[PDB]
Amino acid sequence: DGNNPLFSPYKMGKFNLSHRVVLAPMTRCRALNNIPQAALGEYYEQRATAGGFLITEGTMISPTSAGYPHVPGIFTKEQVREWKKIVDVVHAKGAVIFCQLWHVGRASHEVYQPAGAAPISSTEKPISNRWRILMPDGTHGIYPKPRAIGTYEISQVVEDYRRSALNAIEAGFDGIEIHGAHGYLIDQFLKDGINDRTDEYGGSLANRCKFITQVVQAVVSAIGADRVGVRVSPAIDYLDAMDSNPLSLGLAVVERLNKIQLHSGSKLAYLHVTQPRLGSEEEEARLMRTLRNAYQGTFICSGGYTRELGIEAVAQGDADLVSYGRLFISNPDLVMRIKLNAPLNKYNRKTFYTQDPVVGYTDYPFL
Ligand SMILES: Cc1cc2nc3c(=O)[nH]c(=O)nc-3n(C[C@H](O)[C@H](O)[C@H](O)COP(=O)(O)O)c2cc1C
Repeated sequence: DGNNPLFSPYKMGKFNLSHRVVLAPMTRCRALNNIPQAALGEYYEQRATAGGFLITEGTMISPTSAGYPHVPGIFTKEQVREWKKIVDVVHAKGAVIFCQLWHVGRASHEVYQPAGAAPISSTEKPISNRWRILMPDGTHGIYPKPRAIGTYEISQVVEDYRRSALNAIEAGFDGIEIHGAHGYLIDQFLKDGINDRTDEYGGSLANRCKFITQVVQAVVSAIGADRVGVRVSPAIDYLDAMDSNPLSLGLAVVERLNKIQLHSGSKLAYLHVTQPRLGSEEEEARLMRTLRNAYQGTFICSGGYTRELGIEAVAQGDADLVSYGRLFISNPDLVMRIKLNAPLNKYNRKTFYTQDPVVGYTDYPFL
């Protein structure tokens, strides 16, 4: 229970992990011109541990998938070559690392689109003015009205994910994670609060689940189920991505993942779910527990977790692995600190998205 169950080995498919502290995917914006830089190597290397699992920042799968400044891409030979150098360093420390494939959908701006073209999505409806997009100059902009793509273009996006999954393997990545959460492209098809389509990709839970099912299946056939992880957030309403029945949508997603595993005769690397964060917390815990019970495979929880909460989650059987975002930013050796239960450093939100390759990136001290 308290003898820290976070440090007991765990089998994640063909990957033998030595502990359960996981680095959650986090956009840091240091990949100048969407090209991984040596700094990304320093940062990850700094946080990697023998047998530890790392999940990279969201990564572009095409020239139209970005919505943040200087986020890494993995759709060009140049990008793969730079990633490979980063993965080698990470692998040298004995860690496992998956590349998160990320497409922002409508959460973008003309400034992030080639030829200033408009962002794509499942709908033509934009994000409310309740949300402002971070601009390259450091200010905030207004999310534009997106272009509702047809069925044909949808299949092309599916191919972009598939090809990026291959490039990831080519770069040496142990696997990839499908970013299907936080209101981005895939979540824009999942959430009935956004998906207003009348074709076979909209309406019922089934149709709304079609896109992510085709994406996961596509990458599964490309690099093998055991090297694919999926992240979703049924109960996160970030960027107007809400659903009338969060838990139902999540179960529907879980059912599809269970079938894909069955049909592929192999299990996914894991299901990764983000929690919202008292009756609210007791309600969220149930939701999280239910999704976990429903999914036949490794479950990774995320969202405001602490050393105490992580220890509890694994002990109570609510999860097999616990990812940490913010605390991992200011604590390179977070794994080590959670082990010794040492004080943690504070994080500086101000330097979460700046471009400096050191300040607020790799200059947070070790114990
Ligand atoms: C600066 C920053 C960047 C993030 N970038 C991503 C991302 O690219 N993809 C993603 O799925 N989640 C992203 N997240 C969400 C985190 O992965 C994670 O779910 C969150 O940090 C969990 O809560 P915690 O900070 O209490 O650990 C980001 C969070 C922060 C603070």
